[PDB]
Amino acid sequence: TTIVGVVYRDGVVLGADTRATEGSIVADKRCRKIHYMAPNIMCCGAGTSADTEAVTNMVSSHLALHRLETGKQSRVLEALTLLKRHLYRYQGHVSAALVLGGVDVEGPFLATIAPHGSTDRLPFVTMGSGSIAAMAQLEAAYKDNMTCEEAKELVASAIRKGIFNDPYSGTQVDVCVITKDKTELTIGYDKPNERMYPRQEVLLPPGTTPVLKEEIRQL
Amino acid sequence: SGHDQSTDVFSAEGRVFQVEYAGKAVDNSSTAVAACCKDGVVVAVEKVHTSRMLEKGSNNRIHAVDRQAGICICGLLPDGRAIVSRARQEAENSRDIFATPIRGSVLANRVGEFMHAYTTHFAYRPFGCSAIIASYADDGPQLFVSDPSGTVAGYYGVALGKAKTVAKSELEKLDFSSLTCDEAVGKLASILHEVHDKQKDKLYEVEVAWVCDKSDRKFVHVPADMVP
Amino acid sequence: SYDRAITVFSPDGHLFQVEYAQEAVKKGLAAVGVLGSDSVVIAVEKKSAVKLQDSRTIRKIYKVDANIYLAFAGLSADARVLINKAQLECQRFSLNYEDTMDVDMLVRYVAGVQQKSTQSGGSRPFGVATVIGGFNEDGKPHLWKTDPSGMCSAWRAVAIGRHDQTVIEYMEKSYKDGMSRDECVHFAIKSLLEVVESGSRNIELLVLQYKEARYLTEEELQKFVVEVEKEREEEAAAK
Amino acid sequence: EAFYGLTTFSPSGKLIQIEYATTAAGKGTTALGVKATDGVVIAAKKKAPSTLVDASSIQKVFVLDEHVGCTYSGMGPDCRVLIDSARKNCQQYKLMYNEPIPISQLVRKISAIYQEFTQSGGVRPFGCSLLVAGVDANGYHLYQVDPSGTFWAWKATAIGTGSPDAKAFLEKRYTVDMELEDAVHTALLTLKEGFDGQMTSENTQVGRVVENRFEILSVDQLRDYLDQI
Amino acid sequence: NEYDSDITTWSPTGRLFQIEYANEAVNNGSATVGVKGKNFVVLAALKRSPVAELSSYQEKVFEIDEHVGMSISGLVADGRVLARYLRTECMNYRYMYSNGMPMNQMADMIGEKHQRHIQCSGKRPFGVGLLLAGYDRQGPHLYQTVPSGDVYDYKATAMGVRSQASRTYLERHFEHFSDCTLDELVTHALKALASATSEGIELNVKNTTIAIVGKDTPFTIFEEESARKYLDGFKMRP
Amino acid sequence: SIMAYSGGSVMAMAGKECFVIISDNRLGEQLKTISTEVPKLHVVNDSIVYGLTGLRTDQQTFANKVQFRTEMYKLREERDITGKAFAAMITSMLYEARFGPWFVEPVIGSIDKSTGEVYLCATDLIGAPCEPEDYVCAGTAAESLHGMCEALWRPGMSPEELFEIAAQAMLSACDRDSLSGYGAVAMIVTKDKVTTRLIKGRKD
Amino acid sequence: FDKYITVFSPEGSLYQVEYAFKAVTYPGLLTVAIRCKDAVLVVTQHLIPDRLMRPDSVTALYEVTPNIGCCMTGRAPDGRALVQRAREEASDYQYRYGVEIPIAVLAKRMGDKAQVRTQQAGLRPMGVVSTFIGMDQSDQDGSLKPQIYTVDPAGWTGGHIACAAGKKQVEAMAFLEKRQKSTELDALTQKEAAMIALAALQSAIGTAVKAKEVEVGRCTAANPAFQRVPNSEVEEWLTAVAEA
Amino acid sequence: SHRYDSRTTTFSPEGRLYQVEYAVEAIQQAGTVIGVCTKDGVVLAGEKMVPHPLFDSESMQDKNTSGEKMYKIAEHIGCSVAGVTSDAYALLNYARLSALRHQYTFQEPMAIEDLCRILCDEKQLYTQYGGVRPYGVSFLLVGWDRYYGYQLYSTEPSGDYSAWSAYAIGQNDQVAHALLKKDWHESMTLEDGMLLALRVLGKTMDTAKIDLDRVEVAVMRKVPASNIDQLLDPFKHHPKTTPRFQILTRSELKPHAERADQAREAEEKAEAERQR
Repeated sequence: TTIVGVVYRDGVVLGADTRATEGSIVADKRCRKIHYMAPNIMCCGAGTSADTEAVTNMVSSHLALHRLETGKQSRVLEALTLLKRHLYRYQGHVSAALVLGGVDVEGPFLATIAPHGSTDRLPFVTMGSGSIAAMAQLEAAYKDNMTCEEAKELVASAIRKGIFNDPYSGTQVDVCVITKDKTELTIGYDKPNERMYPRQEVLLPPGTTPVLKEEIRQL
Repeated sequence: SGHDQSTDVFSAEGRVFQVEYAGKAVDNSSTAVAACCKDGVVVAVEKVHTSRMLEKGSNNRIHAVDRQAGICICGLLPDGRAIVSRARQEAENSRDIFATPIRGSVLANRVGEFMHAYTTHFAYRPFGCSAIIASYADDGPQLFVSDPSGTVAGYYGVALGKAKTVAKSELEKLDFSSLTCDEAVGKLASILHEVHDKQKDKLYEVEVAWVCDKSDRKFVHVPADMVP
Repeated sequence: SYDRAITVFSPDGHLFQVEYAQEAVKKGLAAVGVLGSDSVVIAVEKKSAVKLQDSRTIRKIYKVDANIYLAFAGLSADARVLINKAQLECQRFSLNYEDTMDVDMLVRYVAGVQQKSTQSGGSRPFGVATVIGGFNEDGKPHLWKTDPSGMCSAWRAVAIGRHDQTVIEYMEKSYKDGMSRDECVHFAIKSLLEVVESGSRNIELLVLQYKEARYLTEEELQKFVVEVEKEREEEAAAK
Repeated sequence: EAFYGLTTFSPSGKLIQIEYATTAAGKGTTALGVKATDGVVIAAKKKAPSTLVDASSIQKVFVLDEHVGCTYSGMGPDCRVLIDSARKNCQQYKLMYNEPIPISQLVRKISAIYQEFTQSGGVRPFGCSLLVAGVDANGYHLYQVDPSGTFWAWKATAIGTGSPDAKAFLEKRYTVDMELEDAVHTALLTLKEGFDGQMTSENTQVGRVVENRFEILSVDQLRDYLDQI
Repeated sequence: NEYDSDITTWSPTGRLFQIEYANEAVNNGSATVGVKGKNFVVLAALKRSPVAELSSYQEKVFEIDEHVGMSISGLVADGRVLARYLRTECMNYRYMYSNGMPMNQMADMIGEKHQRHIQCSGKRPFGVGLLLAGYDRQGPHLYQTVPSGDVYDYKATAMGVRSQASRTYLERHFEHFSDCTLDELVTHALKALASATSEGIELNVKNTTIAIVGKDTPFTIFEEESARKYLDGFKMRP
Repeated sequence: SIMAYSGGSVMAMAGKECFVIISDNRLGEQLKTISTEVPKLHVVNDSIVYGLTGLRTDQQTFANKVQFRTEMYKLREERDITGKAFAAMITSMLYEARFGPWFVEPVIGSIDKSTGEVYLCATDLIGAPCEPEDYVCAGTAAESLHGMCEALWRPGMSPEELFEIAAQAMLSACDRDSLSGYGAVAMIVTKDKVTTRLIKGRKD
Repeated sequence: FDKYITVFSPEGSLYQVEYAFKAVTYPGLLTVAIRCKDAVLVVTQHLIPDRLMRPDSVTALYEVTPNIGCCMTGRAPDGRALVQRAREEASDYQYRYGVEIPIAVLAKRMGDKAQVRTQQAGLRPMGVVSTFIGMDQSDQDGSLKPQIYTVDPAGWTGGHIACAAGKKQVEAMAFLEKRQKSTELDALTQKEAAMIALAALQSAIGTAVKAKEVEVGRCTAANPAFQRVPNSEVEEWLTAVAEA
Repeated sequence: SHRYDSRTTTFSPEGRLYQVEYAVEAIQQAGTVIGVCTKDGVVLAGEKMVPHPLFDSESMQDKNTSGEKMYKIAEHIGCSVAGVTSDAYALLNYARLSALRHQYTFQEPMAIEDLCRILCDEKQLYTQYGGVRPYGVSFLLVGWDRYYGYQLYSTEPSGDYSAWSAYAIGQNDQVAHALLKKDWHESMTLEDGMLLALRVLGKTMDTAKIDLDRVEVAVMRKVPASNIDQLLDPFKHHPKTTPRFQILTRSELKPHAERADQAREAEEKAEAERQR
């Protein structure tokens, strides 16, 4: 996994590869690693997929419940604190590494939550296996007060570094643009790895595979 | 009949009769008197002895809660000692947890919160004592009175017990900006000797304690020579 | 949990809640136990053959273990809980000691459970008297009664439920020590007939012998009831 | 620390404390619901004690989740318990099944809580009726839950003070054809019958279930509808 | 009286009746007496007097540690409950500090323990009075504990039935107890106790326990052969 | 490995308005084969079929726990559970045991009866859902199945075509796995009908 | 039987709650909160009859958090008890979510606490009307706006423009309601709003107040922290009231 | 607080549990339910609350698991309730779980008497422990098992239950028991038991014709089993006939209701000829 966030002038861009892996094998080429937390908060996940899924769902639910109590858009600090406290409790055994991007009234807020429940609130972050490759692009090309386009392009560039140079990262760049007003999740913002060689359709006509018994049931 | 059986029950008038009735136990108890000066604070309590054969210091109504603070109990002494024991628990949590002598205002609120807790629940009864909290922690000399209801209030001077009314008349004659702890020990003890019923309660002594600059801001019984 | 004291002493030394659990047992259907030489017979009255109750046979004498059977009097619901408790204890006992639990052992367990209900805060007593018959593995027959107080006694013949004291006063006049399987069954029915309706259909009765529990069929039974009701006519003529 | 039951059977067989709680639920201000072909509208009047109450801080209609919302009659503070629990249940259901809770299943879970408080020790029943309105796979739904725990699916109903007159009025006006914009009209006309003084966006709240979502009408949206009645 | 049923009910006059009633248990208990001198405390208790040639024994006096013991009046069951508590707390203390629980500290513990019972609904006041008698660094201590949770540091006291007669005797003589020997204290304890006896019955080994504690003397209960030294040659003369 | 102990592989495959789910038939203890007639498929309802791979104990325990939950759902909810909800329910159940997990890897095939849109979801033992467009697999022959399914699978396949490539995948992958085979039970789920086919494979 | 436990009467009412409302009035003290354009005030009658009572010590106003102040009307010690619950609730919230508890959430959570004691037997209602005041950040633009939230013994929680609780609350409301027809009341300056609040106090108790006989809490957009207003600044408002 | 304890779980001086006696009196206020157990199946016919024109259906996908009066407990166990509907729902959920907990453990359907016993052990608890009111609900459990076949159980708030050939709970339970005693016989088709149940329902609620709007009918019966799926567990035996609880629609009930109308009509022509 390589997941990336930058703060730009109007909001946050999150970025993620799409390759899920069972060991050395790609289980899903186009899996979604940018999770809805709240209307104004998204959360890219690396580490243990099960844990990232469970922790991110658990919190998004608590934020939603809390949003009915307050009548108030969820603050990215509330999200951050719920994840920290949960992850800390489990001493990193819940191995979710997260990039929490959002835009509350206090402005753009981008943070990592490490599995042990550390936080770093920073203007650009990376997590996952391709974090270091991605971060190299970010350190090289990040400036303050980027346009939305500059920021999306940079995030895609950063993810591509993971895609091409990390084996656990791959396929396409999903990008998410959280602004004050709205959250635009672009799936396959960049698809650098389309189709080399069109799939040779091996034709196995019906009755090819020998069948001992057959039960048909109509509905 | 059922309006006043437990403290968990408001009456129609909006009051908690079991707490008023606990209050009555304090108003029928031995008189206590106290004075907050610049120098520190002084507590004097009349102990009505049932028997000629008690030791000196029997049924002490005044107890050190911490170095800087002491509770004098006007009311049922045993109930009072449960509050003393709690006030101690709070005083030692301040030093154990927060590394500070508990402030008087804090210690008083903590004593009141405790006494109030017992006014809210059917299973418990109100305390039968008003605690007089004397302290000289970092918030200066402070004198407070938690009553059975849990109501805390700060005082310059204060009388509790069966001579509450007359002892207060005599406390109002004192100027509190002016008087020292050394005068107060005299005047407070004098007040308790004056208001005492000679024919009703033959056997009695006046237990006085203070916490002042003199005593190193340490809450102690005053020596027997000052007491008269 | 709710642990208010329900069973408490009254000024005269009575546990009213236990005296009322016994009032529930007096209202309960009569059951009867008769110990013989080689047999225990438990006979109970049924509420009477309503056309609607399932034709399929439901037994009002409950089996606690292979060796041990019990009839009860009082609250059906409470009895079902005791019997399930006894049933479990017998199996808890085979688990913990290879041996099958003796009747006298189980009776004391069941009587202990009934006593606990008279001293547990939060519970009323069980409104149940019990007649527990059976044979110890050795071969000795046992007949016991358990009343709601949790006090249990062994009997040669016993009755619980409605008109228990009428049946017991009647039994102790006519009861003979050594009795045949047939004489016990005769005596049990004769005894139940003192209080139960003249009808043969209400009585249902179980005959325990060492390793052999058999309920009388309503064909087997009506032979004995005819033979008994002609003997109750003989005793009506004498008086 | 009280564990004995407060709700017990009378000799007649009635649970007197549930009858009395149902009296408590009838005593609240009028709320009402109207199911349509393409949605449902729930409207309550939020008559404030004085003009000094921040009307916007009063909440008579609640969101339980994106797709379901309720109003209530009777003891406000009691309802806040049911609404907080119902909100928990919608979220617990989403966490499990990654799906909006059917209104069927939400109402049953609220019913269960009403029932706990009719039987569990040391607690009295809730003194509030809910109207729950939402949308699931089975379509649009309007349920009334009562202090008993009993719930009914309704086409249209009312709870609170003028509810016998507001039910009578809805029975005449209601048709199966009734669409959402016509139902919102009908709901507000029903409130207006029992109402004393003019209706305003400050005076009434209106939830509506439309498409696949529940929303509370903003004061701007409510003014558009109050101009027409 | 609608206010005398529960411990948690204050009367309107500010009395706790269940405590006043638990006090009546103590006043109907058999008489015990305590006198303390310079170096010694003497408990003397009336046992039940043998009916014809038929004896009863009931443990009314308890050693609690080397340096402390107890004489109860009232519900002997509740005496036993305090005896176990005080024994347990004295052992704990001695385990920690390798020295006897100081008596002022012990007096405060019983007081506290009584008080836990006079405020909760579930509990009830102890229907027993104690005479704690102890010796520590601060010298001899005699406490009378009472169901209310009050604890009285006494020079001398009595407890139980016709004990107002004992306290009358003690009031004539108690000023001279710090000057008395051990043998004069025990005379005084018995002379006080013998005021509490009914009509014509005299003190003797079969109807009177004596217990002593003091300087270099661990808490000892004298019955039979041990008590005879004080009780054979004892008569009460006006 | 505790997961490879009992043997068995399962695979599911998405076609046009249909899916095929196919399990091998072997039950083992490491290399000793107990049975050759233990398919790993379970039918929740018309529209959902799942396989469980992993430790047979847990396949059987977990399958019971699921049968409890799906039948309770059916009574409470008064409807069949959907593939999405069923999958979500199964991740919830597996993640309930994050620390002390069920040694199962469920493969879920489902189809929306109206829309005809197919939902596959493989899961790891702690609930991590994998929800691809094409195919999912699990069990001892999973490395080899991925290879076969990647090669043979196309997007918009008819049920009959889809069955053939799933059968050829399951058989060819199981022929390179010691711990899976003795043919396969496949199950071809459509909106209209559910075909079930026992497939002749090796005895090896 | 209806009147001593927390069960419905035949007319669907909880008598013990109706009686805890009587406890609010019993002490004979009146509080008035008012919300202006950029501030909240809360004015509490602060009567010490005893010349020997230390005025500084007896407070109806408590800080719940730096940014939420409270004013408790009714049984002082019940008030003190609810403050401790509010402070617990606020502390707990700040820890769980990493932000100060919003006043409207705190109020609601204190309503939930009160409701529990109306539904569970054997817990006495806290016979006190809690009046939380504080700024609340608007999520639309980030501007702070002033808030009053009352919680009563029933559990009923409400936002207010102005509110009174205590002895002559019906008469103080009547005055504020009459003054709301003239002016906007949310377009007012802190000075103008303070005068209305103090004038409602003065009207209701039926006597002119000294600056000593009231304690005044305050939260402003500029200084959102809950401050006690010094006697000097209150003296200027009472001279400003007695003139106009 | 002990002062205000109602003492629900105590005997009275006559040895009776008043809270149970009164809960029974709450079930005699409830809607009449008739159970008729035949050789072909069991029939529940119940009296629904008079339908207000604004009553809506919950548009539930599966029509045969719940109605107003009838609830499926498991594939082979159904029930009707008379009494506190909210208590019924609590206990219905408990029954559903117990039947499934049994199926979890044994992987076979729970015997009807076993469920009835578990459901009634739960009701008994609340008459002995816990100082709260009993469940004010009586069940008619119907169901099929391999042990005793088609079964009908009544269930009482006390906890005691009884097996019945035919029975009634609710409003006119005594009047119904009389009319079932007369007309129930051991050799009865489902159609003939459907007829009985509706004639007795019709006669208890004093209607000339059976009012389709006010009656629900459920039928526990065995049907041919279709979804075998034999290839998925080769060794699992699937029975030919599986039990199926069905709640009749308005259209499904109308011919059975018109036949109970015609049988009442023909019996009223006999009452005209008896007088002649």
